[PDB]
Amino acid sequence: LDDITRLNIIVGYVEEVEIHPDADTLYCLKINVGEEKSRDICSGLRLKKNSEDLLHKYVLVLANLKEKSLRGRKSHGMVLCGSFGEQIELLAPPDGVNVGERIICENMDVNKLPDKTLSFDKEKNPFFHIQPHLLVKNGVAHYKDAKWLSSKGEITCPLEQGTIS
Repeated sequence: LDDITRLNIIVGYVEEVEIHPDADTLYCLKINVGEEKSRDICSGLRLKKNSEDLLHKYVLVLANLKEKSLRGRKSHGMVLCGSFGEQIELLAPPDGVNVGERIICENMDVNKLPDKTLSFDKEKNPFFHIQPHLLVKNGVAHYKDAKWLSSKGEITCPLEQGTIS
């Protein structure tokens, strides 16, 4: 269960950020993740970030999550952020990375594929078993001492020693 190779973390670009109709805590993002049309994803960063701090930025999306329909609007995936105290920041791949590319760990096998779909039940879903081992360190993202590597470099975060969620 504890195994990052089952996770599909890929690069997305935010084309639109829209305030949610009923629940205002959520931002309804539209994120081109390399597929035929951009995914709809809902992120509760509205409390700490405003719409411009998200728009036209490259983010990291956990993509092999099951589809949900939160509060009337639909949401397919989630944007990975790093938190430290009452600050929260997007995980950022170096600029110039190709949309859709898979973020892999240092020294992990790229042939080892992620799950087609992660479990509806949280307990059996690895991510929640892995999340304690997801940390930020000196501005770099880590899983159990291993750095996240994109095609252009390590995944940066404008924080240090932060927790990843």
